[PDB]
Amino acid sequence: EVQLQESGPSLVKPSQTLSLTCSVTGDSVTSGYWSWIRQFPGNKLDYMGYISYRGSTYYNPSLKSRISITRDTSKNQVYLQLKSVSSEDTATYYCSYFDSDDYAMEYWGQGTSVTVSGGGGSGGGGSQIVLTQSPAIMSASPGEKVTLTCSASSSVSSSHLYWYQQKPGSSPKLWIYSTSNLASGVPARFSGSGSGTSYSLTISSMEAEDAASYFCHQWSSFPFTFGSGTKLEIKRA
Ligand SMILES: CN[C@@H](C)Cc1ccc2c(c1)OCO2
Repeated sequence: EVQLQESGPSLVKPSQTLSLTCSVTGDSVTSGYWSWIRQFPGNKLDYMGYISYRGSTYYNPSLKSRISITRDTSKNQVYLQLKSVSSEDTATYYCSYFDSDDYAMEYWGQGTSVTVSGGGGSGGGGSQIVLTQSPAIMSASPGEKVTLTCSASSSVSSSHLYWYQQKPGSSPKLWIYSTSNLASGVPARFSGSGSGTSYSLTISSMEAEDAASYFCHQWSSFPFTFGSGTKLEIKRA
């Protein structure tokens, strides 16, 4: 009921100002937030910030000085602006929409990759909860019961702990909301559980289509964060 697409340069030179556009299409909305989230090579996800239905903005302290997210209702678009880019800003950028009143769904765009002309070598200050996913890579044969864990460095509200599945050439899809609730499109063979600083995702019976990457997410404390991630594979060469 809502679709998003990112557009902008695929390569930028240092010091230049990276600019991206998020074209939103679908039903109108009476609330919510539009976030920008980027993914670096290695697939680590970084929450950049958002702009709400009412224009309120929030930036990850780590980008504070260089970022700005603006909206343009008339043409149903939201923007990303990032100054003083460096090789550390190279990553595929995604925009996403979420309605606080509907914890169960999230919309992500295709994600346009952006690079910075090789090289690159500033005033935030903040704290954040670290999410650790071990093991990093895993193989299981079809039929095995699989369990993935997410360890938080500090307690988080279990209702704000989410899981995501992602496959090559595609963006993250909401898999589990509020520790143990499956999202739309998820086979019931999946389940989640946990509390405090300990959570886990479980697959009762491993299917070939479950091979992909899984990331846990925390939005109990600002800035929201994502886990290192677990890449799951199927055995048999
Ligand atoms: C579950 N994914 C998160 C990142 C969606 C989101 C974005 C902004 C919001 C909100 C939730 O809570 C308050 O500000």
